[PDB]
Amino acid sequence: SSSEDEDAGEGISVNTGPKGVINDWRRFKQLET
Amino acid sequence: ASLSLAPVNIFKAGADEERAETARLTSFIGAIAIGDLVKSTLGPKGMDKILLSSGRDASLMVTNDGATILKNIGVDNPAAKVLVDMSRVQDDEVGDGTTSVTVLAAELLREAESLIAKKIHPQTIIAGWREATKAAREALLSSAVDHGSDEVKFRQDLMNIAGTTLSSKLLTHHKDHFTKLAVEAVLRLKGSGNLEAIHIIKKLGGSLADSYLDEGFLLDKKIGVNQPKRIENAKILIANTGMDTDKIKIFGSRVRVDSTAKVAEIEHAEKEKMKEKVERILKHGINCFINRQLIYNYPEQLFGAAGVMAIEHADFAGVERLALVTGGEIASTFDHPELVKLGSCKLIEEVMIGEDKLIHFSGVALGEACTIVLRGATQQILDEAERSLHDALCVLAQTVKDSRTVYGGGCSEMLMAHAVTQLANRTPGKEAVAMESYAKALRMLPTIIADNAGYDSADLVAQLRAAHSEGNTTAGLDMREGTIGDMAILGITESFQVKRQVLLSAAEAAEVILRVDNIIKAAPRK
Amino acid sequence: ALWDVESGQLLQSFVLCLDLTGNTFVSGGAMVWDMRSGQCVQA
Ligand SMILES: Nc1ncnc2c1ncn2[C@@H]1O[C@H](COP(=O)(O)OP(=O)(O)O)[C@@H](O)[C@H]1O
Ligand SMILES: [Mg+2]
Repeated sequence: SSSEDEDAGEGISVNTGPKGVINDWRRFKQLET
Repeated sequence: ASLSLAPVNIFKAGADEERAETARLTSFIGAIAIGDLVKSTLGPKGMDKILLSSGRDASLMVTNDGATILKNIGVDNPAAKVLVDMSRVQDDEVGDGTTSVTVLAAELLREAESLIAKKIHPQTIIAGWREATKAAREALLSSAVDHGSDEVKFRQDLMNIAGTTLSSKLLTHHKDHFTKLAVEAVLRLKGSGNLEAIHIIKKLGGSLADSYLDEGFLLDKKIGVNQPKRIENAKILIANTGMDTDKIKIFGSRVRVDSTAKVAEIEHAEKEKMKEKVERILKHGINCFINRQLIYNYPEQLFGAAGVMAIEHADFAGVERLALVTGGEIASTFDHPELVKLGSCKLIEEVMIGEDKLIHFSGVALGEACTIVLRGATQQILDEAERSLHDALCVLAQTVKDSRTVYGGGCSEMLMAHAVTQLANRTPGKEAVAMESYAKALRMLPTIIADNAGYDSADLVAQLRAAHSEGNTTAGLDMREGTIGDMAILGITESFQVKRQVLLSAAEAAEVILRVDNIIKAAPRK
Repeated sequence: ALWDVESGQLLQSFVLCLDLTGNTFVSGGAMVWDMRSGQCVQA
């Protein structure tokens, strides 16, 4: 009833680029030092 | 003064440029890396590669196809991108040759780098290569043989071409069976180039030798509830109608009444309209009904009452293939039954492949549409087999279009290179050196083929060169035991179109890359 | 992907956002698709 459970080229040797960028390199290097 | 190497900075942050040395070096390294990657998968003894995706899904793919390898790799080198696009275009134009064109372009660019190291202007190399390409193309065209007139010899050529195409793939284990399968599948197209008409079904389990080409057709769709599961002497009607509460296409229309009884009358009218649609369909005198779109419960109940099979949701490809294989017409209106052709087949039944049930059409009328069941031990095996079958079918269709054939096994490369060398021997200047480098790359192709098998590539290539210079225009590599032999006797033949496309595309891309002397990169988005 | 609500089946599989007659819709990453043909019709 209702009731239920529901309920390559590695060697580079960069030539001139370091010379070109040395200005910024030293700019950062002074503050880092 | 250079753009980047100037006291004043003219670039955004992250944008740079590469001048003569750096541009040529970047291009050559990229091209050589791509060629070395794609090679070692070349020839009958080429091996496969595993492609691990770095995405969340981490897709696994083992393959021998050069274009597939070159597509699924993160490439940042612009020259490598050029070579990858070359390989993709070669795959689009013809089936095989994706690895050969890439390796040839890489070898040409290596020779170009060597020549540039010898103080030769790149424009001189380009002119020499243009002349060499003209000579090689003329020689290859003159060496072509056509057998389209004779049916038996053309079928033999098709068998040989399919075998040569499949010799480098994982299907080389059952090369004979798979070659027969592919040749039958292509010949069933009745001369049509429609490769979409050939459906490849990959079912896991079973052996690769258990793969077969069905004599009829196989559909992976389902039948209705009360519909018959088996029809003999079927009369097919392929349709592309709505059949799912087919609303009148006046989208501004609405039901606007003052009582629910009128609403009930209107819904009864809609059901009557659907019933009349089904009655008009049945007026054609049919046993089976394939509709591209869905079929809802009321139309399928009507069909089951009529006792006719009703296959639903067969996509555009499905209905096109059924029309090709049975000869029916894809009809969207049913007011003129006499003007609509009905498909026919001897038997329709459900077959049990693996653990899945498919609809089988037997004794088809036309048959100009094939289904191929591929069985394998892994999903990777099934994918590689499907790719190899695609290559074989593409090459066979191209051969059907153009029946001219050339001899493989390095014979075509040897004869083209011999013609290039003959031209170079009567040319003054450094253009002769460029021509010799072109011939060197052409030699290097079968050299790599022989290297992949572990044979003495240098001696074999020297023997081939001597034989072709003497006049043995059909000499080629015999890969069964590592000697040289007659490619005509051994049946190592290729499509003339594939070889010519490989040659021309490789030369064109090498010329394109060689012209670059400055690579300028914009600042990336990231 | 476009799905049929009543039958619960995938009609056709073809996209940060998209918008729509329920036959032609545009998807942006324009890409206009027509359900009658199942092809891109505008770009
Ligand atoms: N049975 C064979 N004997 C000799 N050479 C073969 C044989 N089968 C294929 N080759 C050579 O292997 C080369 C590479 O073919 P393959 O790797 O299948 O595709 P792709 O041409 O895209 O590299 C072809 O140029 C062909 O000449
Ligand atoms: Mg191949």
